[PDB]
Amino acid sequence: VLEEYARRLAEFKRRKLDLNNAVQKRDEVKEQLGILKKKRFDEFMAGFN
Repeated sequence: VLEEYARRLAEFKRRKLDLNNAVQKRDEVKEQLGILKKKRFDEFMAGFN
């Protein structure tokens, strides 16, 4: 138990925390692309009207 705690239950736990941070960055860049596309078709619809 202590060996797994000091080897991977803590270090690989930090690795998984960094992976979850990367997951959050994925949602952040997805929202960024969504806002970009939103402004894009907003300007496009304004010009089209």
